[PDB]
Amino acid sequence: NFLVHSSNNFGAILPSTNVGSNTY
Amino acid sequence: NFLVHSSNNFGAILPSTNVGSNTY
Amino acid sequence: NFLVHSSNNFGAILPSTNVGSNTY
Amino acid sequence: NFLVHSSNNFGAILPSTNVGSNTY
Amino acid sequence: NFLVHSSNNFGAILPSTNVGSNTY
Amino acid sequence: ANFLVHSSNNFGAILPSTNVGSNTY
Amino acid sequence: ANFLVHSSNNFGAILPSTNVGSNTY
Amino acid sequence: ANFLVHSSNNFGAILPSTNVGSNTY
Amino acid sequence: ANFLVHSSNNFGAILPSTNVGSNTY
Amino acid sequence: ANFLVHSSNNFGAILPSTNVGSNTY
Amino acid sequence: CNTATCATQRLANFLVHSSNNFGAILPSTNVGSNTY
Amino acid sequence: CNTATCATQRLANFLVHSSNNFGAILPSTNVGSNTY
Amino acid sequence: CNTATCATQRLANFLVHSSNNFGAILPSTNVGSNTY
Amino acid sequence: CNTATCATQRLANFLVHSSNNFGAILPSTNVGSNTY
Amino acid sequence: CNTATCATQRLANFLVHSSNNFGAILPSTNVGSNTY
Repeated sequence: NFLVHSSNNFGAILPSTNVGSNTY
Repeated sequence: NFLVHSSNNFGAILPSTNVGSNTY
Repeated sequence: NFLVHSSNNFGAILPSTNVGSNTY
Repeated sequence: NFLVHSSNNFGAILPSTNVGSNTY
Repeated sequence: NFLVHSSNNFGAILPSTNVGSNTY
Repeated sequence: ANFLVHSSNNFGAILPSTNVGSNTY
Repeated sequence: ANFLVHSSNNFGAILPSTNVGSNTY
Repeated sequence: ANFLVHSSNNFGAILPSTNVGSNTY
Repeated sequence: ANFLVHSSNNFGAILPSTNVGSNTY
Repeated sequence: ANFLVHSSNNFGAILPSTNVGSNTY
Repeated sequence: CNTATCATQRLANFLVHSSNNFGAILPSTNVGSNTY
Repeated sequence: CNTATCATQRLANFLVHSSNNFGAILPSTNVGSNTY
Repeated sequence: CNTATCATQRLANFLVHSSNNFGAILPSTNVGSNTY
Repeated sequence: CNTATCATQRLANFLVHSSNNFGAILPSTNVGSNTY
Repeated sequence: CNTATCATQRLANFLVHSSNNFGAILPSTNVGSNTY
C-alpha cells in the first residue's frame, strides 16, 4: 500500500501515518 | 498505491498520509 | 501495508503510526 | 503490516506505534 | 505485525508500543 | 563570540563543510 | 567564547566537517 | 571557554569530524 | 575551561572524531 | 579544568575517538 | 591482465584533500556497479 | 591490458581540493555504472 | 592474472587525507558490487 | 593467479589518514559484494 | 594459486592511521560477502 524507499537522503524522513496531531 | 522513491535528495521528505492536522 | 526502507539516510526516521499527539 | 528496515542510518529511529502522547 | 530491523544504526532505537505517556 | 537557536526546526541538510587553512604539500 | 541551544529540534544532518590546519606532507 | 545545551533535542547526525593539525609524513 | 549539559536529550550520532596532532612517519 | 553533566540523557553514540600524538614509526 | 577483462591502477607520490563529496575518491571500475 | 576490454589509470604528484560536489573525484570507468 | 578475469592494484609512497565523503577511498572493482 | 578468476593487491611504504568516511579504505574486490 | 579461483595479498613496510570509518581497513575479497 504505502511504500517508502529513501536512498542516501539527507534529512529526516517523516512517513508517519494516521497519527493524531503530530507536533514537531 | 502510494510509492515514494527518493534518490540522493537534499532536504527532509514528507510522505505523511491521512494524519490529522500536521504542524511542523 | 506500510513499508519503511531507508538506505544510508542522514537524520532520524519517524515511521510512528496511529500514536496520539506525538510531541518532539 | 508495519515494516521498519534501516540500513546504516545515522540518528535515532522512532517506530513507536499506538503510544499515548509520546514526549521526547 | 510490527517488525524492527536495524543494521549498524548509530543512535538509540525506540520501538516502544502502546506505552502510556513515555517521557525521555 | 556566542551563538544559539531557541525554537528552530531544521528539516533538511546544512552543508557548511568548513575547514581551517592547512598549507598542505 | 560560549555557545548553546535552548529548545531547538534538529531533524536532519549537519555537516560542518571542520578540521585544523595540518601542513601534511 | 564553556559551552552547554539546556533543553535541546537533536534528532539526527552531527558530523564535525574535527582533527588537530598533525604534519604527518 | 569547563563544559556541561543540563537537560539535553541527544537522539542520534555525534561524530567529532577528534585527534591530537601526531607527526606520524 | 573541570567538566560534568547534571541531568542529561544521551540516547545514542558519541564518537570522540580522541588520541594523543604518538610520532609512531 | 591480457586475453580476459581486467581493471588495474597504479599510484605513487599522491595526496588528496577534498571537501564533502557524495562519491568515492579516485575510484575505478571496469564493469562493476558502484551503488554505495 | 590487450585483446580484452580493460580500464586503467596512472597518477603521480597529484593534489585535489574541491568544494561540495555531487560526484566522485577523478573517477574513470570503461563499461560499469556509477549509481552512488 | 591472464586468461581469466582479474583485478589488481599497486601503490607505494601514498598519502590520503579527505574530508567526510560518502564512499570508499581509492576503491577498485572489476565486476563486484559496492553496496556499503 | 592464472586460468581462473583472481584478485590481488600489493602495497609498500604506505600511509593513509582520512576523515570520517562511509566506506572501507583502499578496498578491492573482483566479484564479491561489499555490503558492510 | 592457479587453475582455481583464489585471492591473495602481500604487504610490507606499511602504516595506516585512519579516523572513524564504517568499513574494514584495506580489505580484499574475491567472491565473499563483507556484511560486518
